[PDB]
Amino acid sequence: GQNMRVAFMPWNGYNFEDSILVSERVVQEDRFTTIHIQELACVSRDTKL
Amino acid sequence: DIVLNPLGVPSRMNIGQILETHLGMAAKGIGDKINAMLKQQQEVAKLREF
Amino acid sequence: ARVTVQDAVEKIGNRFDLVLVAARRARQMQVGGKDPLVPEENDKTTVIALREIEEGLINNQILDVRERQEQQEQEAAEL
Amino acid sequence: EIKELLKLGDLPTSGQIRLYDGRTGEQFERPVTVGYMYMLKLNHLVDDKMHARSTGSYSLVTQQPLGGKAQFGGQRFGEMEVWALEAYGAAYTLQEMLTVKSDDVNGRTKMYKNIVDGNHQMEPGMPESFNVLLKEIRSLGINIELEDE
Amino acid sequence: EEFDAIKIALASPDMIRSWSFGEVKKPETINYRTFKPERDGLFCARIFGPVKDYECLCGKYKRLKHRGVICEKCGVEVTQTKVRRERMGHIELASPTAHIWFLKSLSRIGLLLDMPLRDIERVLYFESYVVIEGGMTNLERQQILTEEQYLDALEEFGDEFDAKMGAEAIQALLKSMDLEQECEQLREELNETNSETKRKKLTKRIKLLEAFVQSGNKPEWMILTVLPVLPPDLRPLVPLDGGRFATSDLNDLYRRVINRNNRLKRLLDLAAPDIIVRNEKRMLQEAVDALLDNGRRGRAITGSNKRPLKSLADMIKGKQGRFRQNLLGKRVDYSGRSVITVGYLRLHQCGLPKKMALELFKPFIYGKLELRGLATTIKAAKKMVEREEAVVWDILDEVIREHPVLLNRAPTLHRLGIQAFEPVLIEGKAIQLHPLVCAAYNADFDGDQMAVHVPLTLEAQLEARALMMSTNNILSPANGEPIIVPSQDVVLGLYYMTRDCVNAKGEGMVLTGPKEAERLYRSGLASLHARVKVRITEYEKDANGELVAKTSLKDTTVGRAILWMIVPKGLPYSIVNQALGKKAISKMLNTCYRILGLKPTVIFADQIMYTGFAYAARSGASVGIDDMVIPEKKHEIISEAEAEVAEIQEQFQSGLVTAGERYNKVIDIWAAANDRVSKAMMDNLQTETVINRDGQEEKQVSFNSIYMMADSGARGSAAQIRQLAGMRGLMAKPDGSIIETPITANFREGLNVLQYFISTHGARKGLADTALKTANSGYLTRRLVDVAQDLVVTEDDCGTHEGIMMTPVIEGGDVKEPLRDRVLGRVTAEDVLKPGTADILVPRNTLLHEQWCDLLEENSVDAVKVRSVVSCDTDFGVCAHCYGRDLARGHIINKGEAIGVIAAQSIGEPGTQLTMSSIQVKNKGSIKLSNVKSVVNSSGKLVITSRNTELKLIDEFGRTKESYKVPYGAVLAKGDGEQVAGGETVANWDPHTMPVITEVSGFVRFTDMIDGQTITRQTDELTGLSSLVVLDSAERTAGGKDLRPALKIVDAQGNDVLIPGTDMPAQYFLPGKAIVQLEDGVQISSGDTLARIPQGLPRVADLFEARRPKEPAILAEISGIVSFGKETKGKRRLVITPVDGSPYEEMIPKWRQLNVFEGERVERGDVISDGPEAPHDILRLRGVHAVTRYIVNEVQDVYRLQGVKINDKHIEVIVRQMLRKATIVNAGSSDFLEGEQVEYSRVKIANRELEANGKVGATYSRDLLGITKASLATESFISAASFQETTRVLTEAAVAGKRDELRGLKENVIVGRLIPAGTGYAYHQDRMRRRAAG
Repeated sequence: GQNMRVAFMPWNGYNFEDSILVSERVVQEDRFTTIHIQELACVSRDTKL
Repeated sequence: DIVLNPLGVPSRMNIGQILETHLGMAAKGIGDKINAMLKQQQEVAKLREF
Repeated sequence: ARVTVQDAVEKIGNRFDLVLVAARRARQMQVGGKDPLVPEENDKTTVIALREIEEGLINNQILDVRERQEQQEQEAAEL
Repeated sequence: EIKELLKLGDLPTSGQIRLYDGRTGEQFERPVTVGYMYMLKLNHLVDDKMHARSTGSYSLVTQQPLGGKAQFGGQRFGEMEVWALEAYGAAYTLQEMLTVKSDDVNGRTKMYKNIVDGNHQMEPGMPESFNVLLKEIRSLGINIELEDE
Repeated sequence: EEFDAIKIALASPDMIRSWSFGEVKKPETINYRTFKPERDGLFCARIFGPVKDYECLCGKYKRLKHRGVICEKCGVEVTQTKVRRERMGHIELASPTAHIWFLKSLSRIGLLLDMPLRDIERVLYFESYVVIEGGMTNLERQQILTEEQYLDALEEFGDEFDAKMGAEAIQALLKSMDLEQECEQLREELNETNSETKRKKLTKRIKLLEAFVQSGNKPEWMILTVLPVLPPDLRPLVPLDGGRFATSDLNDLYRRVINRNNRLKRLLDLAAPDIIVRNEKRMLQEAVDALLDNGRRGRAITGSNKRPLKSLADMIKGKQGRFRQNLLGKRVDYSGRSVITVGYLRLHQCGLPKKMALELFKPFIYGKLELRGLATTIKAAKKMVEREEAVVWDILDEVIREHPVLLNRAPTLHRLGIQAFEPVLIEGKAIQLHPLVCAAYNADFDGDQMAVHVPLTLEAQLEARALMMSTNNILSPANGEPIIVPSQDVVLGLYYMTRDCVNAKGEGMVLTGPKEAERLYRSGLASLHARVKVRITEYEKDANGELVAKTSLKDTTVGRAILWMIVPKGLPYSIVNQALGKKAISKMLNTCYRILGLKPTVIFADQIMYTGFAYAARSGASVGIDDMVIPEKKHEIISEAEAEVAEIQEQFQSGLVTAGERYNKVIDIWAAANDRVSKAMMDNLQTETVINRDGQEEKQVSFNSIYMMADSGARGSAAQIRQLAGMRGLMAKPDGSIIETPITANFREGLNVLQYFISTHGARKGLADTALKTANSGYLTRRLVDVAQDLVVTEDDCGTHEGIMMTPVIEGGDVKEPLRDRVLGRVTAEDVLKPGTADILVPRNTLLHEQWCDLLEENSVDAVKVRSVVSCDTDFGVCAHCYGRDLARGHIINKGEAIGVIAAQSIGEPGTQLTMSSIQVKNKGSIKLSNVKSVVNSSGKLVITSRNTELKLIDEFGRTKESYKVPYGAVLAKGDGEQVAGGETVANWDPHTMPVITEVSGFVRFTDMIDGQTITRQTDELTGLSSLVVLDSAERTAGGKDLRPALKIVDAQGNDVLIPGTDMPAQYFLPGKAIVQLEDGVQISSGDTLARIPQGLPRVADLFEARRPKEPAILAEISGIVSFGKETKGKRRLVITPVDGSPYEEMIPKWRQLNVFEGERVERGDVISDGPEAPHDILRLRGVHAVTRYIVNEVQDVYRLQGVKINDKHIEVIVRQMLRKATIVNAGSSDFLEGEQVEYSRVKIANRELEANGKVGATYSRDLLGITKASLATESFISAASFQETTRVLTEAAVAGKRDELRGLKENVIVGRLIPAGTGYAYHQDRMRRRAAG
């Protein structure tokens, strides 16, 4: 994964029950951006019609 | 950039993360000194000593 | 009114009876186009009845009078 | 060793530092432990879990909505939450969970049409998951009827 | 369309033919080249209907030109394809075949025929003949016959007798037999011989024939001749996309039965030998059996995948059956799922993702879009929804509002698992939830998913707002304790604000209001924790609901003064002048609701959440490594603890000490070290703050972050900080024994490799049960809700007579549940009066709210009679006054609501959490004894000689404070009624020696004591003072075992000494292990002895199962003198001789200690044998009140041990349904001793004790049944059909021809009708008025 500055303190209840608060910086720096590759299939059969 | 709830530390009995956090700050402090002296280029030998 | 129904229960005396009277009113209030007797102030169909119960304008025995007089005068209209 | 490294790093030996708030810019009453920790991103993505079905696939033998997000099926309302509903006492909600939501061929179409016409009128009927049970029991050679009036 | 009931019976073959629209004779199903079904096949369109809507097979008639004509070219009626789901066909068999349900299940075909089950199978397999009719006297009806033995009958008689082979022989036997003759014959002869071992068998036969009497059900329909086939749409063979097919296994079974049925037809015209026709008929019988049930009678017939084929009986049986997976649990429409996340939101608000709302409310958007006129047609509506124009969001913001949406979290343990929430659109991806309701949902933001459900109809949108809204649910249904308590972060901020330090800032200043304290804190001029003087004006309602103000100056800190602008002008200021821990906040929220109301409480709770979050952020709390302090004495304590290990080890290697003593000593020293470390660790964590202010030095409370997080109760407890800092206790290996080597290190110092390997056992064992025992909890809750089906309130006050006793729980230890808590929510039974006589607070019916609770608390009352649910006399339900007030609402319960399911979830929710010589007085009080048999010992003190007496501690008020059981034959140091201070050993008795102390005094001579036949000559080797030894039956001579050795008390003349005041003899009989202490010739005094006789979750779950204990306690059913008859024949006998009545004798094990003797008297329902009490015997001997008191006192132990508080009314409601059966002992309207319902007994005596009859009815006996068995024992056949033993329930109901009145809750769930509870109850009153008025 990635490593970054980590604090330990409640923040207005946004980390109330195991919740995790992040920055706009990590999104801007694309630290946790990932790539997912899907595939699709178009079956073409010979129907009696 | 990331704030974690501290209440989940004692009750969950996971204190290795605190040591990991302190050691991470130590390593990043080393890095912040290293790049600081790298941007100034005091001496290669001085870097080799530090 | 809109957050709580605490004061609506005492006007009827039972929690379960709010729905069976408020929905009964709202049926005609929605499909029959009957004019509500309470200010609407940008509210839905299922909440103005509750706000009216919070005032207590209607009650189980007096829903069956304004509707029955209607068919009563229809009887004279028909014959 | 951590203390020696922090001394080498020109950092407080305690390991926590004083911070200012991003909103009002004041020092907090107590120093806050701040450092670096290896974060990870798990495979449980939020969009892989978000699903919603207003009216989609329907089962073959039971005529109920299908299951699974990939199949665009609806959520399963088990008997566990049925007990919660009947404990509350909201019978109309529970009735619509079993009649106009899943197993009324001639009921849910009307439920759609009248709400399209802005009429929240309930017109329930016999669940389709009970005709199957009656037919199966009758196929067992076990006569079963409904004693009407 | 509307019906009244559901009728279940057996299908006559004529009625099966009536249902059928054709006879299937061709086993083939569809063509292969074309894909149309064949004529008279398994999907024959003539029999079942067209494959496509309004289309015939060829095309002669179509397009609705011809409405319902039948195409003459093919024979197919034209109609909708829905008819294919309705139409059924039939299979015409050549040889009649036997149904498998009424043959293998238990017998229903064997009981009717009174034939052995094995012989029925032998006859079925074409192996043993049966004599249908014996024309001669040599043979007999229903005789087993072998082939060789049958040849003799053929050569002897031939046509005179009638004996053949096969299932049709059984059918002919059923045809020939007559049940009226059995009715008139068996009943008369049954009364002649009342053999109890066969009494139930004859009763069962009588019940079966009687049930056949009115069922109109001829048992000749037992043997199936025509078999119905399932509609093809329900056994579907559907083409797949890849040109493939797949079909239900039922189609394979139908093909299999048809294939051999037609073969059997072909074997008749071909004149097959009987040997092969038998084989074919066996093939057919096996095939039809497998069709009905695959793995029941023979090997489970599989397919090409060697997996057993699922028969149609399997389609309705078990968790995979329809009753559970398609009727009770259903997939739902207009619903979705997403992850959950924390919210700033208000308590009635929920964070919806803006993307899911348009999908869920899509029909609503379509409906309101045409009203807006923006889309002429629905197609354009859908098109612009797909484009997601800006207009749709403009419409959306009004569709969502004033429209609550249900939230769901799997699993739904209790009622609060589903709550309504007014949606709030969030431009995000996840669902935002209010933090304060997470505890009720048991949801943590660690990836948990929530289920969203939008209500459609007007009532549902109304029911959710009126009853399901989160603002309504503040108290738990289980108990009136609040459920919106702040969990972890709000309490931390509140604790930090409500803290005091003596050197912080701005100390001692006087201020004239809380508002200007807030500006001092915000400006930073004064610290948050600073003892100051503030002017506070609070409000009270001493008037008739009118608030009154009072202004005063209080000495407080700034943090608490800030809170006063948050309280809703209705609380004393002293409620916030503390540290305000978690329990303080809980009681604060309770107080706000109990004094002010609900809306003020909701607003206050929201503002507390906001303030707690804001000030927790303002403070800042972290977890520093320096915060985990380590005691300096850790190594010293470890060294001084292992020092004794060497001493223990050297003692063991010396041999003077044993291994068990070694283990005990080392574990004791390790426990002591653990306590020493725990104390030394907490010393440096609670008062570690050594700070001085205008002085020398002072010690205050700690400011360590861990110390606040533990003291405030936010997360963890002090029992965990020990593992943080001290050694982590001692771990036990999974066998049960605990390792003597403890984990001396903690997490801060790190652990050892061997230490970690030791500790992992506790981790695995702790989590393994959670991964396993939750299934047990789920099954228990499922069983509980079944017996809680029709438990709905029907009346307000049934006006029943007196009910249950009430008392505190002082037994055993101190007071745990006082009367202050156990009666809150009760209605009295009798006019309870204060200790001041003729002063009554109740007219036999009041609601015991807090005011009456305080009124009785101020008095010295200790016993109150309340109207219990068991005591309720309401039929088919309970009345409100017999239950008490609601717990979620606090008011008296109104009619309509259901209580059984509420209680079942109340007790079933915490189930997953609860998996695992001398008497000294403590306080000054009187020494009272209840039912004491007084006798004076040799030293002038008081001694006891009764087991049924218990010590009582009475204070100056009069109520019993403490109680301790004293056994029979103990020695006391003080008398009765002594007001002595605490710390006195009042009772002394040997833990093993059980004396036979004699109440009377006088000379003692050895009587009825002959040496060599019953006793042995033994003398002590040190003292010499000894006497003859009486051993048990297993050690004494059998010659003298006929008579029990009796030592009567004599005088100088030699006469029996009787009881003073009664003419009955007073002599003692010596059981085994009775060695006489004194010699012969010497005497004993009063109070002296003759001889010395030396001596989890399933735990609560098995009570509802009525599990018999392995070592039950035997009691007496009548009073009088107890005796013993037959000796040592399997088990001893116990003769009972009352004053007038009867030789009640039973098997009693002499191997277990007894309480009374031959010469002693015992009353009915008293402990004569020891061991755990059997609830069945408690019911049989003592009343239902005793057993329900036992159960409520028993099950409460586990929940008290786990700190879970449940209102006691949530147990006997189940117990009230456990006590539903009733066995009759009299007659007049029913059978001799058949089991009936208690309600049926009550209604049967509602016309014989009334004016309708003088006296003909019968008296009953209350019966108790297990939680599983009592669920089946209902007048409803469909309620139990959906829980367990579906095949058995169906086959039992079918032969009885039962009908269901649709009274239960799940009965209307299955049929889809309204649920007779609450709103459904008020709807059902109309239906009850309908059938009554014709």
